[PDB]
Amino acid sequence: TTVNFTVTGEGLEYTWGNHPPKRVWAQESGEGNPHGWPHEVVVYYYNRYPLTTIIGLCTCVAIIMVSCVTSVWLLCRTRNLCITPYKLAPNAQVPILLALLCC
Amino acid sequence: YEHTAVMPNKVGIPYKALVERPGYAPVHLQIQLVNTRIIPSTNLEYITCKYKTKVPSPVVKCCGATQCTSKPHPDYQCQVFSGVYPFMYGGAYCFCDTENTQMSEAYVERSEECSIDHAKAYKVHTGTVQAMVNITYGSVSWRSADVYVNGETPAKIGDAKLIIGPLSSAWSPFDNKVVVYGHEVYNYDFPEYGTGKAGSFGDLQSRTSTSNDLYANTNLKLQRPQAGIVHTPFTQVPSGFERWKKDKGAPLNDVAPFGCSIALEPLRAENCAVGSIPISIDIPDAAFTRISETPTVSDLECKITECTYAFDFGGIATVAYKSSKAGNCPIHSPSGVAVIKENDVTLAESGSFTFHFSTANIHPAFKLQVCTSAVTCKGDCKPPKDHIVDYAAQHTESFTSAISATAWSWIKVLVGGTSAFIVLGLIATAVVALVLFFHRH
Amino acid sequence: YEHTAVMPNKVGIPYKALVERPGYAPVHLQIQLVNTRIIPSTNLEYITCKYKTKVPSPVVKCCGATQCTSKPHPDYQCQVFSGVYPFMYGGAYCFCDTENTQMSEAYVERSEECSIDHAKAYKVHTGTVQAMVNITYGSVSWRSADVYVNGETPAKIGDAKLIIGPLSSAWSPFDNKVVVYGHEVYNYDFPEYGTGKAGSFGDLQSRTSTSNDLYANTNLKLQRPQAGIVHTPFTQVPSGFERWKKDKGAPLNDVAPFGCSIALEPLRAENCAVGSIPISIDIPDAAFTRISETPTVSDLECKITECTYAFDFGGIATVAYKSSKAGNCPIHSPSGVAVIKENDVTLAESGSFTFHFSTANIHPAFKLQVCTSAVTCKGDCKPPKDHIVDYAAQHTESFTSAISATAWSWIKVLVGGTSAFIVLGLIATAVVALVLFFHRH
Ligand SMILES: *[C@@H]1O[C@H](CO)[C@@H](O)[C@H](O)[C@H]1NC(C)=O
Ligand SMILES: *[C@@H]1O[C@H](CO)[C@@H](O)[C@H](O)[C@H]1NC(C)=O
Ligand SMILES: *[C@@H]1O[C@H](CO)[C@@H](O)[C@H](O)[C@H]1NC(C)=O
Repeated sequence: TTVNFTVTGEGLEYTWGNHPPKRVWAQESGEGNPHGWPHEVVVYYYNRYPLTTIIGLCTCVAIIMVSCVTSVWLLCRTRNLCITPYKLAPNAQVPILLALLCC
Repeated sequence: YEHTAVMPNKVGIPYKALVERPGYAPVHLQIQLVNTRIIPSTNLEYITCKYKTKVPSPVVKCCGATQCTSKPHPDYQCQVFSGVYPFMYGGAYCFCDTENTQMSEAYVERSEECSIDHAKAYKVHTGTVQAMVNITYGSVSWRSADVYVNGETPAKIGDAKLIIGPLSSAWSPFDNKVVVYGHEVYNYDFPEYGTGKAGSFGDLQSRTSTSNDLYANTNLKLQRPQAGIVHTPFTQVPSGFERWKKDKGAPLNDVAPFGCSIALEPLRAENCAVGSIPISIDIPDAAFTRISETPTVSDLECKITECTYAFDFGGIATVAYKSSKAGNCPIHSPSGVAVIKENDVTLAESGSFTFHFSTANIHPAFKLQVCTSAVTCKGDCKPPKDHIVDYAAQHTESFTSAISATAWSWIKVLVGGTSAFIVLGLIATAVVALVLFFHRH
Repeated sequence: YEHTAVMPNKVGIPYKALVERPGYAPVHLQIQLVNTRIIPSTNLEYITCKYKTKVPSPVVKCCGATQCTSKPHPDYQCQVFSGVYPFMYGGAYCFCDTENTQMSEAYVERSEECSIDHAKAYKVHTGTVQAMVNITYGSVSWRSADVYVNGETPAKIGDAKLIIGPLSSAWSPFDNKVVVYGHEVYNYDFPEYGTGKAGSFGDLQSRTSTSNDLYANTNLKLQRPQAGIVHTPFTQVPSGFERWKKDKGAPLNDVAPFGCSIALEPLRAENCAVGSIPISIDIPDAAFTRISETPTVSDLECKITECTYAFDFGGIATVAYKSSKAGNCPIHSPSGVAVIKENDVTLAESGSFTFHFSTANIHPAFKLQVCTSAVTCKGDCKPPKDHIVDYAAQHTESFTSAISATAWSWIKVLVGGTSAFIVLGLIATAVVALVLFFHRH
């Protein structure tokens, strides 16, 4: 029969009948390229840290979504507050600089 | 000079340090544990083994009857069977056809094998912790002695006074109750003396293997002899010691966490890699040499020529130097980034030397101490090729050990970019807020 | 028939009960503890005693000099004294005047008295609890046996099987570390082996009284011999064992709470009155008589003829009765108010009998279980006259034991009066609110 055991850096010991127990340790030789492109970096850390990478990536995306939505929401809020004083006054100066920063 | 530090509770992985006594050149210190033994206090509760049933000659009363009496024997049974007409080699034993009785007796004994084949039930309490420590320092060769890991009792090893602090973890693989059979130890909540059940582990119990007061609990029942036959038949529950030996399961020797090795003389758990060990060693004053009496090392430049973050000493570094009064100079890395294989080097007035190191870091950056001097070593390390090795890691892995410069760059952009987006939104809000004020004013 | 109950952990005070088996007349049961022993598990740490200083013959080198060497003797000292010109009975020992040398040696060893006069340092762990129990039931006389208070291990006492539950309290008078000296036990936090200080308890330490590895820490210093005299003078800190004897203080034998008595073989604490003890006893079936075969008692009238709530059986009561068969009848009081002195009484066809009881109540009221029947006894008890007695109380006092009828009268009036006055105000408050309502409506 063939038996497959998971071995970590903490080590694993196995005893085959009437033989002295043998101890083996796994090295950090997972496949990937931590110095390559983003798809290669994530693969390396996923293979080395499966759960941490999954949790880490979700946290990064969640942070980006909240920050980008908040950033754009404030910028949209800026345009509404910045332009409204001129929307209600058709006969207004409306400086050209306004059309470049608040639009 | 007393040196105090904390070393991990690891066996076979040496602890290295430089003992720096003000005014004297550093003395390299190396402390290696040969074994660590958790030796609990044990109280034998009772001894269990396979029973033997003793059956004395039955009393055959012809043309009459007899009566049973109680006796002080373990699981003693006695019964009188009337209406027997036994036959022997010489013919009918009794004259009367039915007015005859046979009184059968039986009781339980320890078998002859009980002197060698028995299980010992122990109560286990906190005991002591001992270790074998192998120590070398300076130019003194390796010396070792057995020590008590309690932080109080000193040990004299090669003119050095060693006090090994108590283990930071009070963890022990033994429960309050263990059973020792042969070389194997089992964590087993054995029944109290006098309460063992028939066909189970405690059916037969003895306070000691040579006692004369034995507890036995088997369904020993005398059966009626077969017609015309003189014998003492009985039924009994099969021995629970033989049953237990079949259903023992995995011993503590095979399931103990932290790699503990279980030994019996005395009962102890060896090499359990739990916690850390405070240490304090008093180095002889004669082992220290004054700074002005040792070589001066300067102009150090460290180059990593090869590196892989394998469990072995996969790193190779070359250090260029200039010095004076050529002679031996200890080498040490105070940080945990890299473990140095060499303990000392011989320095000329100028040249370079090489050393090997073990690191888990993908981009190691560590300080190397060269007696009275230090240099910073930096480089990149490639992944190890072997998936599985038969030896433990020399280095220690940190949270940030695996993070590459590329990964740090992406994290820096992630945090910097995320912040920059919010900052622009906040700046725009502040600018418009002021403009709204100036409109009214 | 198994009877289960909880009895107080008291020695000399009997536990009384009626074993009530459905269909059979009650069997009076009396369980009394003769002694109770807490027997902890101990491990000898080391043995301390008064030291002896061994001084070998000095080496006197004439016209020359010698050098000292290191030896394994405990607290070994060696010093070379130059410039000696010793004299003896035969004249000047050496020829040269100032070129002679004397070598002095001394070391510490156990004294001869250490074989009898020594203190044992023990580490104490939870052990076992054992007791001697005196039991009588029905018409069977008192029988006793030594038992293990585990709650599981049964004991055979006069054909009855007793199982005694563990003590409700895990309390033990022994600390984690104790010192046993003579007949005395001290809860002394002794220093670990190898860390004893000069002039203090652990200055000399030995693992056993015969050990060849002796620890000794005394400021043993060799002094220069007197001019012209051959001897080996020295100074040393007086023994810390002799000092400890002077300052050891009060032993555990004299300060243990709960009246514990301390014994050494084995080390144990006896008769500690802590908590209560669960009990389970199987009464043999032969001890029970069918109800229809026993007397029937009726028209019981109980009169308290005299009562004092003294520690002894100061209560006297008379019970009038009528009974069939004129047989013997167990007597019991299941209420905790009073303890009955007599176990059973002899009944005639009609008449009365007296019994004695001990109660703490000023106005006792208790149920007397005349076999298969019951009568309620009520009376008034006078205060005891003796201030101090040399025997323990036979009864148990409760929160309300001392509250007299007049005390209840005042409590009832004060509590009731204030409550009624509060209610009277609230009633008036509700009515006036309605009175105002009717004015508007
Ligand atoms: C063990 O792993 C190998 C992959 O090399 C696979 O082919 C095999 O089926 C596995 N065996 C079991 C029992 O999972
Ligand atoms: C101590 O270490 C040296 C070198 O590592 C070795 O030769 C010696 O056997 C060790 N001593 C023990 C008791 O293991
Ligand atoms: C049991 O009690 C009876 C009377 O109370 C006494 O005679 C007997 O000696 C007691 N047994 C023990 C062991 O003290």
